[PDB]
Amino acid sequence: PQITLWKRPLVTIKIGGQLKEALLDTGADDTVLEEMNLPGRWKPKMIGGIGGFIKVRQYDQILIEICGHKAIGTVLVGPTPVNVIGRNLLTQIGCTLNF
Amino acid sequence: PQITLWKRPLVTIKIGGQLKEALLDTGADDTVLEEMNLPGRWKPKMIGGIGGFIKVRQYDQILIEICGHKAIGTVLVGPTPVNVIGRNLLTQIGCTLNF
Ligand SMILES: CCOP(=O)(COc1ccc(C[C@H](NC(=O)O[C@H]2CO[C@H]3OCC[C@H]32)[C@H](O)CN(CC(C)C)S(=O)(=O)c2ccc(OC)cc2)cc1)OCC
Repeated sequence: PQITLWKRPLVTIKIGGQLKEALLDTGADDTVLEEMNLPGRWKPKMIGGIGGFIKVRQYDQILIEICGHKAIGTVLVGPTPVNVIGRNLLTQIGCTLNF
Repeated sequence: PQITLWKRPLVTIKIGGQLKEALLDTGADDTVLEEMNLPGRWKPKMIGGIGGFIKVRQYDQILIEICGHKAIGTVLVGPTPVNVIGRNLLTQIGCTLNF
């Protein structure tokens, strides 16, 4: 689809078999989701945002479907203010900016 | 133009008679720029993201040019680690997400 930006670009995603709402975030390098149960291994990671750094759990090669488009990639799970889909997955679904 | 997201979507902006580099950021409600001593009045504000909140100065009705596209709106100025063009200005330049 083509999404304008008068509202937040929130979409429905499916991860771990569960549906959630997430923000398409071209300013995020990585995909960061609020605390949740996900199956499999994980590694402690640190990531930095506008306000400082937080500790997250890094899940690799995770299946995730964004607005009907499949991705398989790294998902960080931790105390983010909102679920953000970052460029690591936006590229997978063929997302570009246009003006 | 069309901007792919393999790398950060960095563009040149002109604000306050100065050229700077900033990210086209669909996850940013507002526009947040590095410390700059703009003229005129301002109002204190706090904005939060990953890692918490930072203190910024809110300037209204500021002229900004983004890849030759003119806009006018609110800019938040403070110790942000990155300059972001948020949705308040991205809508004015006709920017969409597409996949
Ligand atoms: C202290 C750490 O230092 P750092 O690594 C941080 O460098 C950043 C910070 C913020 C952003 C924009 C946001 N991206 C971000 O956090 O990305 C994370 C996730 O992937 C990583 O890549 C970039 C930093 C990781 C996101 O796009 C916008 N945010 C809101 C979103 C989290 C819901 S925001 O910036 O917190 C914000 C903007 C406008 C607002 O108006 C009210 C409110 C809040 C990009 C790069 O840089 C050193 C020079």
